[PDB]
Amino acid sequence: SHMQKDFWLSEIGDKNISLGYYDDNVAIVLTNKTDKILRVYSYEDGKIRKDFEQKEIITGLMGDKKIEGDLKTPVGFYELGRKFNPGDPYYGPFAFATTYPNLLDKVQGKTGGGIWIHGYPLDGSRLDEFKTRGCIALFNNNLEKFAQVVQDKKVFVMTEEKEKIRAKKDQIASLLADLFTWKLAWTNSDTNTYLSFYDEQEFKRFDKMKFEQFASMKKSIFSRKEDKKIKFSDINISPYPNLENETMYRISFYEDYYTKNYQFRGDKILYVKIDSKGKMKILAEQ
Repeated sequence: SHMQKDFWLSEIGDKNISLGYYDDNVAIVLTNKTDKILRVYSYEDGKIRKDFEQKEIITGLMGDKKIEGDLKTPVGFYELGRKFNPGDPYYGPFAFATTYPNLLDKVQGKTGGGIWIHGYPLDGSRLDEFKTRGCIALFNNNLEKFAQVVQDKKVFVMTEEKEKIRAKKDQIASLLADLFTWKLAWTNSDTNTYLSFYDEQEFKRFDKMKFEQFASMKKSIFSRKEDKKIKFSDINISPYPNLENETMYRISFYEDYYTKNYQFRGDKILYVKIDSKGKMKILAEQ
């Protein structure tokens, strides 16, 4: 059933999956770089609630971030770390670090870091789009409320450039069916089906291997024809804003496997697009 889109459509039902479909409760920090609005939404079993909002925020520069020093705020889907104290009053009372660069950023060769949500200089110095070095600044008098809303939660960061990016039920359902079809192909050492879920042109890796060599490597590995038992859990699927006019999603999950002497849980992440035929194509894989 898990390989059928309509099974997932039934599971999703009337849930609000516009900011993603999550196995458990999460918060989503949604920033739009054109609107200069940051909102925090809680997701509870498909019910969305707006818990925080500030308008007239300061972000970094427009455009897709590429390198250390370009001053741009990254567009995409990230995670937020716990409140911390920079120890420099320039950042306001405290800060929260986003995970820029993520795996997709890295395999695309992007550089930089230090993309945080923080406040304003305690001495009153003004901020502008050039001074945050890509960080997102909220007024200090709103940061206590922001901190309370994100405290002790699993918190994601969704940053749009201009267009409003929302997940669609049909896309989440089709991707979940593709995910479990890809899982079955790996389980059965079915090289051809497995490889059909990778973008022959755009899939990128740390080791810079091209698709032809990746295909032959996987066929070699799969030739062991090992009997495998694998379970996915804690699946989170999220829409992925981008400036390439692609329908992209992030899929994260735990990979579980029992061994006669150990049960292993490992974190998996796929960054994917939906191709013109409606099929998942993996662009980066942990």
